Amino acid sequence: ERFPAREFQRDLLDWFARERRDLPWRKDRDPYKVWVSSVMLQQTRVETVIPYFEQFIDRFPTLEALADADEDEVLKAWEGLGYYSRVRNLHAAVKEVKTRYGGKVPDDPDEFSRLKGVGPYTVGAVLSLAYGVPEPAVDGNVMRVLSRLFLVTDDIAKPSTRKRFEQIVREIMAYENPGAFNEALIELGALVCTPRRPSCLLCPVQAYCQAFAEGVAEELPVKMKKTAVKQVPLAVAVLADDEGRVLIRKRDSTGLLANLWEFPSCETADGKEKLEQMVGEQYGLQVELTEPIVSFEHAFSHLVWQLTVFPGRLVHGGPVEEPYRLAPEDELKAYAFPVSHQRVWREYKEWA
DNA sequence: AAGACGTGGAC
DNA sequence: GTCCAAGTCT
Ligand code: SF4
Ligand SMILES: [Ca+2]
Ligand SMILES: [Ca+2]
Repeated sequence: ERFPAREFQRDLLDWFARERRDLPWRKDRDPYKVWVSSVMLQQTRVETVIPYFEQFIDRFPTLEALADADEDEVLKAWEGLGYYSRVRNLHAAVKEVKTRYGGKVPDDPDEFSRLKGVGPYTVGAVLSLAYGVPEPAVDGNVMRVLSRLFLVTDDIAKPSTRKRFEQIVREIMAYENPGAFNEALIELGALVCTPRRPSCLLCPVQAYCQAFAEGVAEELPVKMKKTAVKQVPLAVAVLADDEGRVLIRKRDSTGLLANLWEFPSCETADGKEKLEQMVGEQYGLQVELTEPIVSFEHAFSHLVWQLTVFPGRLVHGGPVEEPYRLAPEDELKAYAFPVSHQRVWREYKEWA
């Protein structure tokens, strides 16, 4: 009630007009391209995402293009970006738009939000940017800026807190330009109101900041500490044959690293025993392995893989039954692999 | 709800 | 080495 919204809006939107970064998705306001950027940015950094966006749109320039495309090429476009469920959900959602909504991204929040991958941030980011809808796009940058502006001491993970934020944004938003107001809060947490050592003396909205006044900015926002993750020992065989082809396999449609290709992998601490028993269980397949060559960790949010690579060679009497395949070295670059098994191949290739 | 779900920028 | 990124599934 004592907050000068209109003055806060003049200062934020002037700063934004000067200091807004030139990013590939800011060249226009196509609902599709905003949506694609919003999804790619989820838990991924702007610098990390820039080259991906440029390549994705080249392969898939329109909503209709991504929907007519095969799930395999859609995934190879996301290769290395992580959280790969976003792209299977984004691909499924663009199909629903083509059918039910006639290739026009919905502009009703509740219809858009009913598409897969579209949550409260994606709803705000697409509808406000491309359609002028005044829906808050409350991401990690906004929570940190708002918790500092308004001294929100509560865990930003709580639904009550996320409601407080949504309501703050509805009060203070500039309904003249919902998009730029939403995009400017983000840019401010990205370039000024940073997590560690914020640039408060370089901030256009320092006068309106309550955490600046009390000198508690560094203590906010309030997020929980990560509890240790499980460590998962993994044995990986890079098997070749006399023709040079490498044995690979595709992972399940459901689970971790779904529908990605990997080298045969097993639980573990003998390893060389558990891996031969597995490849030998395939029809017409005989394996003799060597001594390991590298052992590296690969981190996930929820767990950490402790990988160990065992080189070797393979003799197959006949056709390698799916899910396995034999692929020349030249042709590994076509399949989509997780970053962990991209490393597995580097450490095997330099080992020669 | 709680946890599953990838990776690396930026210090 | 540590945090968390323009978060979402259900
Ligand atoms: S004054 Fe400091 S803490 Fe407050 S919004 Fe600006 S950068 Fe963030
Ligand atoms: Ca939703
Ligand atoms: Ca599975």
